[PDB]
Amino acid sequence: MADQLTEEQIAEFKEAFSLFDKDGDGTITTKALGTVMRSLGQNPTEAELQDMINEVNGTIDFPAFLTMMARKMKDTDSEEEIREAFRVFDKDGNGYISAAALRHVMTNLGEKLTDEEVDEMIREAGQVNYEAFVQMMTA
Amino acid sequence: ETLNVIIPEKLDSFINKFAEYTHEKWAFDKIQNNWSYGENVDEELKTHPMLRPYKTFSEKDKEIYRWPIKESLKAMIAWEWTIEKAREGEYNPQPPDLSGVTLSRELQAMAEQLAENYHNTWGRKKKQELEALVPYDTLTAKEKARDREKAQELLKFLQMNGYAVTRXXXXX
Amino acid sequence: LFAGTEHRAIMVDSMLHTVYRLSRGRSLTKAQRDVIEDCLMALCRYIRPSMLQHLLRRLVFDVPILNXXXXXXXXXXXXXXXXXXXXX
Repeated sequence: MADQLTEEQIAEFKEAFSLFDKDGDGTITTKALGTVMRSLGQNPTEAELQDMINEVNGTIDFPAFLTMMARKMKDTDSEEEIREAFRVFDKDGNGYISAAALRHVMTNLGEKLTDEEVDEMIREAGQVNYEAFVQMMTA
Repeated sequence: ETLNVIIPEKLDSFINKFAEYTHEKWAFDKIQNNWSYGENVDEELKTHPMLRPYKTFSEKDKEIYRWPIKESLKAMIAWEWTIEKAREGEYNPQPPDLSGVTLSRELQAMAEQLAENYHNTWGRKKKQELEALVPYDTLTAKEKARDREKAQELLKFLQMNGYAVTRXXXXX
Repeated sequence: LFAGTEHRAIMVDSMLHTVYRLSRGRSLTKAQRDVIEDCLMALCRYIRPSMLQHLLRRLVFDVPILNXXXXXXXXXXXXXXXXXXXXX
């Protein structure tokens, strides 16, 4: 969906779109999608653009441009969501968390997890590293 | 450089003697395979029409072994300029025993250098044909077993008639 | 399931070179080249090093002469760790 982004990327993206829009229609050419992304720091090579117009005629409207930035931002955020999700598990932050620490903080997180689900969770996997916890979460 | 290479007085006799020895070994290799006599080449009848000596052929029968025997000597003269005779000379064509004298410390490096130079000329000939690709050091064992047979016979042909051209833990 | 291809020697060798030839391309994105590098990493395992010597032949001409190269060095490190447990 598009609720993954806050207000403040969307108000910035309409700021970039209405700056280089042609006549206020909400239209840009297949050149201007390149210059509107390099105006904000993001510098993709032309294969990254090449698939998105194939994924959406020559008229790139503002809901089409908003959906392409949402997929361009969510893939790196879905790859990096899980390390900061791992940070409250260990006290130091290198990735090493105790097994005795993990049965009161993971049964109390608010998804109605009982004592039985985290007991199945850790014995289908001392201290375990960080990259194994992605290996055991995504499965 | 092979086309812009000069040929000596012994190179003109070496080009025809290497073509005669290559025809004599090929006729000796085909005589055991029951190759009959024919006017034109056929794969079904195993016909060979060039079963004769090189001194009885004409200009229309020697063009397939003129440039192929002269470019190998011209690349050998360009790598080491030693083209002279310093020793004596050495259809049912019986080839002589070319495995009499073994390869010494100089001939074993001369055979591999001529094999790498012929592979470098053939790779450049494949690159010029592709525009209009394997090295000899990193070639496979199955390809190097057959490609060294052309270098061993050419060094055995050059060793006769006095034309002997003569130029992993420890390293770690 | 590719363990034991002593039936055919030229099909698995011709496939393993064309995937590596497809691993470097200008019109490819990062998401597809990560699949091909993961596909080449999986197929360099579960097979005997007799057929991998021809691709260890081709890479050592082009990748170690200069520091596409990350996936090639990781496949070479995985093949060397496999052989530890002509080509020399």
